Amino acid sequence: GASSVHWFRKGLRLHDNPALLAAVRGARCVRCVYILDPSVGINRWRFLLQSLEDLDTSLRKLNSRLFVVRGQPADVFPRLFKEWGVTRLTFEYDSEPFGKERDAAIMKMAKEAGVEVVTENSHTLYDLDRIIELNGQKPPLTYKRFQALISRMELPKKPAVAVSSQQMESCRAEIQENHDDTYGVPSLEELGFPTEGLGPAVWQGGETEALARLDKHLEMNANSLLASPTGLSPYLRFGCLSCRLFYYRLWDLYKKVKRNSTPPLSLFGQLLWREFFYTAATNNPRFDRMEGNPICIQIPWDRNPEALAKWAEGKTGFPWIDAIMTQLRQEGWIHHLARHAVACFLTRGDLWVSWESGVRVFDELLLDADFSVNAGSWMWLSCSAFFQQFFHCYCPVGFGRRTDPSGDYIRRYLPKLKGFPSRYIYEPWNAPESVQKAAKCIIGVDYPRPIVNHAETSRLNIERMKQIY
Ligand SMILES: COc1ccc(-n2nc3c(c2NC(=O)C2(c4ccc(Cl)cc4)CCCC2)CS(=O)(=O)C3)cc1
Repeated sequence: GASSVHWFRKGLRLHDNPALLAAVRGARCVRCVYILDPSVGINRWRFLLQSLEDLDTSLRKLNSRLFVVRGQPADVFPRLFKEWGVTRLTFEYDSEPFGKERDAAIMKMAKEAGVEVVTENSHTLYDLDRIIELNGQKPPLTYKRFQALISRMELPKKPAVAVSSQQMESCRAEIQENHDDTYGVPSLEELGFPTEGLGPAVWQGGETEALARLDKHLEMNANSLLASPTGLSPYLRFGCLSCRLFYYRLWDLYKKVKRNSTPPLSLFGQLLWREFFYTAATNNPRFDRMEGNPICIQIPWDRNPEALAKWAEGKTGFPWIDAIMTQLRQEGWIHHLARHAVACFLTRGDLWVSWESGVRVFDELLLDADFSVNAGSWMWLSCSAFFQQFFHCYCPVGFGRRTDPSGDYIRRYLPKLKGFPSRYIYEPWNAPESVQKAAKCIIGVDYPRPIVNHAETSRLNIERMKQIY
């Protein structure tokens, strides 16, 4: 039979893995491979490492192991083809422009080597290219048009069966005694990160964590802004959780809870915004840039290195903004409303810095942000693309006050401000000296003064946006 390699990139799971099913079918031998390539934050890397460890543990239960190989796929796969005598290579499709070109090169090489290639598109709900075909060979640039297209398309494919124990026993690969020395999942130190006092990850990686969270998930305040134990978005981004499994379990719950067996599209709204951005990005190599991006409004943003760095580090002097950016840096996830506040502050609201710089910082820190979804949300938020009708105004003080009147969210991530009363914690520069000394926090010494006058900068910025449009 076949000597198969399943290539993990996304789709870091055994459930709903049709590409892995294709590798297993009629195989004498199967080897699951992740290729580690020797800017990116520690939370992203730790999440990846934990997901790979989970896969290795899962494969141990099926009399197998994960093969983590270091190098570039273009160099690695020829050596592996010859060394393992591979006859079949399978992986989950990657719609993103860079991944498409990489994968096309691997497939052409595997054809020239005589190796069979199978790909499955189980990272998304739909065939993105089919959506583009039905829209006249262009991606839809509004969510309303995107929703009209998929409403007439056939439902997403149901989640595939996870591979059997008997299937994996039929093609167990020989594991050498030094497998961990050659193919082991590296540690954070081995990736170049010294671990100085790091506590348990707020977002533990892996398919097992993903499936446990899904079960609890199907069972606005300060608590709403905290990381939730039923949160699923990092697991969808890495593929620890199948989006089609989520889609249909969500549907099953709707039918059990409500009478109708016809749920509104908004119940899938998060999956559909995901899907919409993937559709728009797949044929646009410049999706995450302004210049040369055919869907992006050209806007003369300011270059402001100091303000950009202060925003990125949570040193703006607006506690709402700084607390969000602190949560993002420390944990790797922030609420969508917090993303609004922080993106609008950087771009059209206050700093007039390009959404491209926001994409870069979020790419480094945000666990659920990939090329398509990150850049898409930033162009959408900053009114650079997707036919944005009105400019949503978020005050870096009032929106925080409205979302968490208690101020405890600030107190959690900015402990230096813990002593400020709720009436001042979003604008501590307005606290009298006596209040600042009682809180043991002198504005301008212990915590910075606000770096902009929001009233004045927001007025100038909203007029520039009107003139541009
Ligand atoms: C600006 O930086 C970012 C803000 C959000 C994300 N992001 N990440 C995920 C998802 C989103 N985006 C959204 O859902 C929307 C959105 C856009 C902009 C903002 Cl500010 C807030 C929400 C798109 C339009 C309305 C909802 C959905 S997901 O599973 O597909 C995971 C990424 C980067």
